[PDB]
Amino acid sequence: MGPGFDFAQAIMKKNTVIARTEKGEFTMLGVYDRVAVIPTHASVGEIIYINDVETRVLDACALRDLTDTNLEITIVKLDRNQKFRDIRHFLPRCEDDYNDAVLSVHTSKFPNMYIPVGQVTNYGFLNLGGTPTHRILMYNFPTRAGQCGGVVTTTGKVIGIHVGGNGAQGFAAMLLHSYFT
Repeated sequence: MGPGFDFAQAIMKKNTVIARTEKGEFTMLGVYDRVAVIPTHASVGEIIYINDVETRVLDACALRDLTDTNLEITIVKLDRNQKFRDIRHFLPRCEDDYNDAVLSVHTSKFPNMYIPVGQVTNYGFLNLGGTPTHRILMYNFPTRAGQCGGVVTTTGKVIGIHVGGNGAQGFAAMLLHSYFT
């Protein structure tokens, strides 16, 4: 509809796959080379399905901050014959608040879905499904099951991936440039 949706669509069309684990179907953001991210609660194993194709996982790292607190991001290196467009230059360097964000989802359940979630707060600490979690972003949108792994963007930045909600608010894990140096 406008330049928020334009940037969101450009990321979705080139930098997303559908990932399936034993815990469900997720939007999966490709960041560079064969490296992608998914919420830690997906429980990535040795094998993952990528666009319904059996794929070996070459490496998987569940990120935690230096206080040993969950960040809810798993970095996955996929045994794929093709690289992602390098989008590391769209990642923020620091924790921040944002205006005018879009949440974009692509799954068998929600194809080509784009949600204008609006203002995004640096929320920080969240007890997510019982698990103390840091670097959470919050938006005042009633996000539903099937949105996990959804990409959060502003015009020109890729700022996080959707990891849950409480029926009134949605929560994303921050993406930072330093995760992918």
